[PDB]
Amino acid sequence: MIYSKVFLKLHWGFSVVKPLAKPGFYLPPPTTLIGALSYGKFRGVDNINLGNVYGSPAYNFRNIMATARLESEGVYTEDTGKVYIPNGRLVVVYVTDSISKEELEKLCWSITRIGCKECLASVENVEVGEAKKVSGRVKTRYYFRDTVKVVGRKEFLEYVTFWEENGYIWGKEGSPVRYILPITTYPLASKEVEVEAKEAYEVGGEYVVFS
Amino acid sequence: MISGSVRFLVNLESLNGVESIGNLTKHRTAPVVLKTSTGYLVRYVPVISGEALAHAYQASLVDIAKKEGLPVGSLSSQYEFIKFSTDEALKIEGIKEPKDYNDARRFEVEVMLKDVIADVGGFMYAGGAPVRRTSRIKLGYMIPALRGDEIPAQLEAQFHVRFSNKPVAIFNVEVSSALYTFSFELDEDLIAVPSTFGEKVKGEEELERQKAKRVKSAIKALYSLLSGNFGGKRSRFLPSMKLMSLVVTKTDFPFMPEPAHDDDYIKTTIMRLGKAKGVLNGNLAKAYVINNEGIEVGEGVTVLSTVEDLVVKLEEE
Amino acid sequence: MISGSVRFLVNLESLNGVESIGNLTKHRTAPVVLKTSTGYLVRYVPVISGEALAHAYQASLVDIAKKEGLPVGSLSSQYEFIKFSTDEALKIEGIKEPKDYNDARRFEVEVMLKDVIADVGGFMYAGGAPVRRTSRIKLGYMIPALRGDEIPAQLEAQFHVRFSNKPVAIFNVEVSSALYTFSFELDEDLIAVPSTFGEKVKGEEELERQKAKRVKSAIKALYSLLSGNFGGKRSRFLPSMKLMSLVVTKTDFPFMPEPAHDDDYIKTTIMRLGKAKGVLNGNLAKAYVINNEGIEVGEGVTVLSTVEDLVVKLEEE
DNA sequence: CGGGTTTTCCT
Repeated sequence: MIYSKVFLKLHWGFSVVKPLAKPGFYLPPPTTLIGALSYGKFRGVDNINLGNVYGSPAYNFRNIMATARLESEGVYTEDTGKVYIPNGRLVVVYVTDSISKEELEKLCWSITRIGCKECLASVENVEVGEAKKVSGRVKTRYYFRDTVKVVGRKEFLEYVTFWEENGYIWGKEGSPVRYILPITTYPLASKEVEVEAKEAYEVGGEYVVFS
Repeated sequence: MISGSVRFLVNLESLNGVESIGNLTKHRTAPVVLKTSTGYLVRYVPVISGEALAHAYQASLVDIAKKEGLPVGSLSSQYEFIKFSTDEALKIEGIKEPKDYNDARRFEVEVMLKDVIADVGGFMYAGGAPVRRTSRIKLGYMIPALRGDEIPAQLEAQFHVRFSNKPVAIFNVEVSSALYTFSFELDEDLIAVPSTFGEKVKGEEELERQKAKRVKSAIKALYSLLSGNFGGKRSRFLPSMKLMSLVVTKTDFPFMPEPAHDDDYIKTTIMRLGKAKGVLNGNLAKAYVINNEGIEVGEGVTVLSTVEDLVVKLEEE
Repeated sequence: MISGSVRFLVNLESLNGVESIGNLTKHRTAPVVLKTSTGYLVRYVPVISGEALAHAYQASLVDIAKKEGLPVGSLSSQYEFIKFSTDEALKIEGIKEPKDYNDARRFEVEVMLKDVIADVGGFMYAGGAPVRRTSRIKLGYMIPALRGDEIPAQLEAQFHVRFSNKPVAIFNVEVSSALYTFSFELDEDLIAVPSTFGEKVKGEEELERQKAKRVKSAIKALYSLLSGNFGGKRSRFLPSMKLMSLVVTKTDFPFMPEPAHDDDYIKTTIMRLGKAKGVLNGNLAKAYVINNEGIEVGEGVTVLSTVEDLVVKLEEE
């Protein structure tokens, strides 16, 4: 199981509108991160024949694990929800085993935006390595699933609804999955939360929790 | 590709208004958080959206294209960028709707050949068999630089009156003056290339012939944005712009420069360009810089003086 | 097009006013962002609005149009430029409101054959079928030069009394002195040309006949602005004006000369004009310069002496 | 060395 870290500098912020008044999300979903990763290889094509229906040029990277977190302060504003965090930093962690280190690093250096067109984002540095799996009590900053238990004080937890990869095909709605975010609503920032969990990869001290 | 970061200085300005309240027209603002020794402060700062710039760029491209004889759509000849979105739009231009998924590529080629803006700008057709085309030009919001511990932007309300001989006549307008910065991306390599898998359909040879002219026109259209012909209320509130710092990078692989929010953002982008070329096995990497506020540049960069030189050098390569 | 940048020097002036407090009449002020050797700063400076300049220009145009035999609207004959916005103006003038979208062109041509002011300065009608016409002359706020670290402007208050034999009579007035700058744009290729898309409508032949006279009058109307007949409180606070520098450029393509903020803004705009004509595939580019402060100009530039010569040269070409 | 500005208005 290999892992990679990437540091992104944002220009003005990101904007992803909730499916189904147009409120937005607080942090990008894993689908957006996987698509941003896949952009490095599938650049220039917008419709590929999956075999039965044209749904997206991204239904092939669906088995890559990804998380992300903030490192600065920003504000969520509706005026079409947006998250303004100019000149901020975003740290993204990719954990997978499908491709070798070289391919993942090459695709990691090839990220241009997160969400819509305006949300450009530069790349400052990357790291590649091998991760280890543990199950003891850990402290994390990246968001995780709803089913994961919690030992600390419930003070900085929020609930959001994300979708699986099934939504990659047009004319179809993805399955709803609950997620827990360790975020302060105003102003936006990230806080550490201690969890027990069952699977957690050590990617440099900042343990990442998946289940 | 072509990537750019640009820094602007604007005075006594109102280009992007928003919903009117009472008898007042308001400017567009966004909240930012500023760090102080005591703590944090929330400040509202004027901005300019990313849609006005796209509209100005598309209008300039239309004006340039109609001079060289390239095809232009009927509804896009008028400055009405609805594009071939619904059936009513297709009826005026005279294009049959796509039959099924397998015939999508033919429809895309037909649209791409009947209108340049639908190619460079991109279009979306809703219906039973939707067709997509992402824009070849990416533009972001114009936000003043959050540099240091002070935000160099203000916003005031001005009072105006219309004179009449039989009183029975008052309005207010918000004006601003900031130090703006924005960055953009363009991919001239994907111009005049269809964006759907399948087999080649008759008519692609015309696109191959027109590729060079379309690329030249798309590059030429950047002069309008880099010269400052965007926004509104220019009849009575014509602004006063000026160029301070500009970095443009031309490569053969994905890359973008640092945001122009720090006082030293050219050295960082040059170093990162070197590293990215080293890691991604690129071949072409050139940087052009225009400097007017006297900040540190670095080494290994051609120094220009104006924007026309930049456009000439971009076209040559 | 005709694009210009002008620099004026005004002393002991009160031309634009705002709401009053107590017995004090205030001068319009606005914030500016200025670059100094220590960074960027924000200042509050007196300004003169652009709508006053537009009013002066349109009044001079009314005078010239009446003198030369061109038609002038009933309401605009008296210096009240409500134009054709509300229904009362339509009832007074005697023009039927548009019925549907297809009738918009008829309404525009009918309004455009009765008042030259509506043709040149544009107009707006709001209703079931709104009609818009953008102004053909573009102006902006009058700002003092942002040169160096010190803004060359000053504002103060003055004391005045009214005499009476039976006391029972004191007021204050703000007075300014500064070095103002402003720029303008006038596209004479669209004068006497309908803007709303549609079919041909009877009455365009008369417009084609009168186009030359309308263009001549529009160009002649700039003499008032270039001379200094604008602003209020001229009965007791007549200002002392003096031209210092002027650059006027005639082109066939969009172009904008540099703002008159730096001491070297004539050489730069000429170099940019040459390169822009080279790059945009233009066919005409002429420049005229009036210089009275001994700053750098360049080579191969027509040099005039007064403003009347400039107006005559613009008319002849 | 004595002497150091007096009113009537303030939209």
